[PDB]
Amino acid sequence: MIREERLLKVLRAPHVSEKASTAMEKSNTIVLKVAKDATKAEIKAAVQKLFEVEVEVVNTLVVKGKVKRHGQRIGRRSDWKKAYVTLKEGQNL
Amino acid sequence: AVVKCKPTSPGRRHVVKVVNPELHKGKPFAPLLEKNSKSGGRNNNGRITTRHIGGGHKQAYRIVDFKRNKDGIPAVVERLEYDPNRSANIALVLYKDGERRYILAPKGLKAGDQIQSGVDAAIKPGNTLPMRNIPVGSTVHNVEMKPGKGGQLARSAGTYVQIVARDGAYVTLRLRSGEMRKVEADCRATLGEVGNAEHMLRVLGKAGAARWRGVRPTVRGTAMNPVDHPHGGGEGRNFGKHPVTPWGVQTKGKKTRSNKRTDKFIVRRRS
Amino acid sequence: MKRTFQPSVLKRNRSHGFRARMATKNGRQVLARRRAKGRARLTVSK
RNA sequence: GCUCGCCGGAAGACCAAGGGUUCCUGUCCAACGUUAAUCGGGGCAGGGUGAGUCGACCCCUAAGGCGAGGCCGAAAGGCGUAGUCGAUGGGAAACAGGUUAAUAUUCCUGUACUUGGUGUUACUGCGAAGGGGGGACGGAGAAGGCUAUGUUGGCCGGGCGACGGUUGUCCCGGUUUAAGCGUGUAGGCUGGUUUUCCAGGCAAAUCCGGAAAAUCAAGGCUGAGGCGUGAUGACGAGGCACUACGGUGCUGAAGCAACAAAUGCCCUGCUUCCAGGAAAAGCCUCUAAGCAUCAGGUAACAUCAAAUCGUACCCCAAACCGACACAGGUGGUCAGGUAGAGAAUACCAAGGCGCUUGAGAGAACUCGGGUGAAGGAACUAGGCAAAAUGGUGCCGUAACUUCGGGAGAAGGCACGCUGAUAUGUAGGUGAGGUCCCUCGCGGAUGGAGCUGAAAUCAGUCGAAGAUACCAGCUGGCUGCAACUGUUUAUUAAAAACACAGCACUGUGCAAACACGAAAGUGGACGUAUACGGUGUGACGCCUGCCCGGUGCCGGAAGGUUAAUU
RNA sequence: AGGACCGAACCGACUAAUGUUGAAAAAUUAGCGGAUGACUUGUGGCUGGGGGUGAAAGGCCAAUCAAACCGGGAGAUAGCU
Ligand SMILES: [Mg+2]
Ligand SMILES: [Mg+2]
Ligand SMILES: [Mg+2]
Ligand SMILES: [Mg+2]
Ligand SMILES: [Mg+2]
Ligand SMILES: [Mg+2]
Ligand SMILES: [Mg+2]
Ligand SMILES: [Mg+2]
Ligand SMILES: [Mg+2]
Ligand SMILES: [Mg+2]
Ligand SMILES: [Mg+2]
Ligand SMILES: [Mg+2]
Ligand SMILES: [Mg+2]
Ligand SMILES: [Mg+2]
Ligand SMILES: [Mg+2]
Ligand SMILES: [Mg+2]
Ligand SMILES: [Mg+2]
Ligand SMILES: [Mg+2]
Ligand SMILES: [Mg+2]
Ligand SMILES: [Mg+2]
Ligand SMILES: [Mg+2]
Ligand SMILES: [Mg+2]
Ligand SMILES: [Mg+2]
Ligand SMILES: [Mg+2]
Ligand SMILES: [Mg+2]
Ligand SMILES: [Mg+2]
Ligand SMILES: [Mg+2]
Ligand SMILES: [Mg+2]
Ligand SMILES: [Mg+2]
Ligand SMILES: [Mg+2]
Ligand SMILES: [Mg+2]
Ligand SMILES: [Mg+2]
Ligand SMILES: [Mg+2]
Ligand SMILES: [Mg+2]
Ligand SMILES: [Mg+2]
Ligand SMILES: [Mg+2]
Ligand SMILES: [Mg+2]
Ligand SMILES: [Mg+2]
Ligand SMILES: [Mg+2]
Ligand SMILES: [Mg+2]
Ligand SMILES: [Mg+2]
Ligand SMILES: [Mg+2]
Ligand SMILES: [Mg+2]
Ligand SMILES: [Mg+2]
Ligand SMILES: [Mg+2]
Ligand SMILES: [Mg+2]
Ligand SMILES: [Mg+2]
Ligand SMILES: [Mg+2]
Ligand SMILES: [Mg+2]
Ligand SMILES: [Mg+2]
Ligand SMILES: [Mg+2]
Repeated sequence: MIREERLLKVLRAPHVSEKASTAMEKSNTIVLKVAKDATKAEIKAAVQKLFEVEVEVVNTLVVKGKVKRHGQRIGRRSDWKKAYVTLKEGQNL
Repeated sequence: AVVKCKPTSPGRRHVVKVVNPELHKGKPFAPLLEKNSKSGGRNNNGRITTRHIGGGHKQAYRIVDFKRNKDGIPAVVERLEYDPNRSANIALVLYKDGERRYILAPKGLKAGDQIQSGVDAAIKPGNTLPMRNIPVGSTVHNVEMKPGKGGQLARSAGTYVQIVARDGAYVTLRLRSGEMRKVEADCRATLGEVGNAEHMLRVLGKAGAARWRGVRPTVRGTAMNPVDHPHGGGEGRNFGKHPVTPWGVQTKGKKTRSNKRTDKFIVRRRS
Repeated sequence: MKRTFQPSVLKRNRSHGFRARMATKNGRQVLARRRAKGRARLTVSK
């Protein structure tokens, strides 16, 4: 079993965009910004516990940060991971 | 047999083939095969240490029994086979107990013949005996140098050794080179001479034929610059030198044998 | 016209990478020299 | 938006490498873009990459690397055993439809499949670091059976024509459907089963190999495609409605047959040749120690798990390698129509483009092309360049020759369209029907329909019928090199190099020889019919005299002669 | 059958013209050679500088080759400009 500390610090933020909203309306899916090293099992456990819902499956992908220039110097935003969490068609956060 | 090709192209005009109908047509005996990769004449430093080697056809190694120490059990010849790794043909033999082995095929051997090794084997082609038990004057092949080590002399197609004398613990052999040599009488030899004696009548016919055997071209020294070979240089065709190897040693007549350890056994050099 | 630089990441890492440097005394001297110079990218890995 | 032009074995569509946000949306035009720019691969902000089955990761090895001990070496280090890494190779599993501005074999719908762990039940000899099988392998060639695919017919929907005609033998469009599951076909290979014995497989083995009997002769393995199902589903021309004009929502006909047909599949097959064609695991099987009414194995069912990383976009290119938005380079896959032998070539389809300065004018001269009176190599170092020849079928073809060639020698004739032979022939394919049997994806007969050359005869048009594109100039004498090949990347492709063949010479195996302070390694898991060096250079006829000089080989009496004493 | 023949892809590079501050630090256009083999090509590997490799041209070894490149001895030496 995963300890509650890990579950408390694997979720970071809910992703907000047009694709995320469409997924919520049509596929009953929430899109989350999660820790870079969280696994699908950890994400599923954390969603089931901290939001008290039932999840079918988790899809994950790593988003690479963009190279940017801020007044003549080149930076790079950090990579982050996002999860597509499919709920069990009765929960509706 | 020896077959001259029809001159239907310039590369075929001079080809002479050696065709043996008796040889097997199928795949060889898998349990007695292993892989040998090619070297290109390179040693373990990665450097060319023998020149004119490279390419050619892929080959597999046939484990050939040179010891012939399965004593007392008769064996029967099943089939003659082509061996890529040597000029002689090999014969697959079946021992009465169910073991199969490859041996060098002697002249006259054919499928169905009986062979045997040991001190009491009959004096027949293909039978291996210690040279103590072989009559003086016999022609043998696949001769050992040290007892129990495996045959080392007269293994190529058409070659044989003649037992000339028996003096005590040693026999005196006449090797194909013409050299008279002594070996211990306890070393074994196979009666009769190696088969495929027409192997030297073949004519490759074209340059590609030699490339198929893994032989690369030879550049004459007199065709190089002086920095490459002692023979190089000249305006036009010039020699004015005593012929030497690429490393400067005289190459027409100078003797290179230097082995005081084994001179006791050489009765007479090949002359 | 085939030019001389034909990129391949595997060969680049196997020839000039950090682990190829650390495999020999002379490679480790290369790394020591570059650390002394203060290079910001020590090998081709970065 | 309409019209015009260009590519279409690519200038279209995918994958690998490589690049890394160039992808999509909004906004901006200073700089960048060889001009303007409202545009952009530019600036700025935001969005976007979803996997048990695809790839990596993972199991297994190749060349090769590293390498405990070890051997060797002033030091540094070198080699290498047991091992352990290393793909460009072997190893389980998913398809069709739909959807976003941007991802989809990943999301959704439908239908599947693989491996492993647990639990229950039933049966039960399980067990490896070991044995055996298998995996597992070349080049060429020849078919036969198929499919992808196309064409035509039928069917369904629509049409009746801007100018003579067009209710028809007329015109346009559509006519699609997977994996899986069942069937085990065309065809390929192989005799099967039982018993007994055994110097073999490091021990054992019931497994493999070998031997001997008995008996049966049909049993096993592999296998494209078709057919059924998947699928009463999906898709579907088109029609109807809203459009916030990009498109959104709602329905939905027919969905068949014949013929032609691959370079794809059966096929890792078959035939043949010599130059004789990876490894290891997964997998099947056998036992050893060991365990023993346990563990373990087999089968059914249930349940759980299948993580992590990649996934946008370019990819013959403005995004990769060339300093450039550079006429260059860059591996693999797909492969429509008409003509054609064809992946050539011409015109087109799907699809994509008009190459990021224009507008005028119509001088010399330069570049790239067209034609040319009469002449026809007079040009020039030289027919350099250009012009010319050019297809298929048939007739015909010299010296010389190594008997294969020379030879496509040279030279010549026919060639379009229409009709008939013959309402479409020879041939190919082949339905219904009939009859058999081991009732089947069967055999024999039968021939409807479909497809269909080539030839002859007659007519006919033009200056010309291989009409375009495409597509040998030919012959005579001679030097050199036998020949196919190779070479001065970037002024030399040759007569130079190589070559098959020839000779000499070294080498008896711990070979000579080469790399190496060495250990070692190559030669070679080869053994004088072998290997190294040197010269010559197919083949034919041949290869003469000189051993004084310089080398090399042999000799060992005498003279001279080192360290040493 | 064949280092057989004609001929695309593919691999080359014989002739000519153009270009020569190029579109290009070796190309383009029209022709040309091989095109089942001593063929060609992808991926990975090995050989290292008096060394490699070379069907041999002193060719090639990162646009560098009768001795690569980088750093050091090094401010070499220069009866010469
Ligand atoms: Mg899913
Ligand atoms: Mg993923
Ligand atoms: Mg040689
Ligand atoms: Mg030779
Ligand atoms: Mg020369
Ligand atoms: Mg010299
Ligand atoms: Mg001369
Ligand atoms: Mg002279
Ligand atoms: Mg066109
Ligand atoms: Mg950017
Ligand atoms: Mg864009
Ligand atoms: Mg302006
Ligand atoms: Mg501008
Ligand atoms: Mg932009
Ligand atoms: Mg290894
Ligand atoms: Mg050690
Ligand atoms: Mg080592
Ligand atoms: Mg491994
Ligand atoms: Mg691979
Ligand atoms: Mg896309
Ligand atoms: Mg079909
Ligand atoms: Mg082909
Ligand atoms: Mg994509
Ligand atoms: Mg441009
Ligand atoms: Mg370009
Ligand atoms: Mg290419
Ligand atoms: Mg074309
Ligand atoms: Mg003009
Ligand atoms: Mg002109
Ligand atoms: Mg004229
Ligand atoms: Mg005229
Ligand atoms: Mg004339
Ligand atoms: Mg003249
Ligand atoms: Mg004149
Ligand atoms: Mg000309
Ligand atoms: Mg012309
Ligand atoms: Mg002359
Ligand atoms: Mg020649
Ligand atoms: Mg040149
Ligand atoms: Mg040239
Ligand atoms: Mg040795
Ligand atoms: Mg010569
Ligand atoms: Mg040819
Ligand atoms: Mg050209
Ligand atoms: Mg030719
Ligand atoms: Mg040709
Ligand atoms: Mg020279
Ligand atoms: Mg260079
Ligand atoms: Mg020097
Ligand atoms: Mg000094
Ligand atoms: Mg100075």
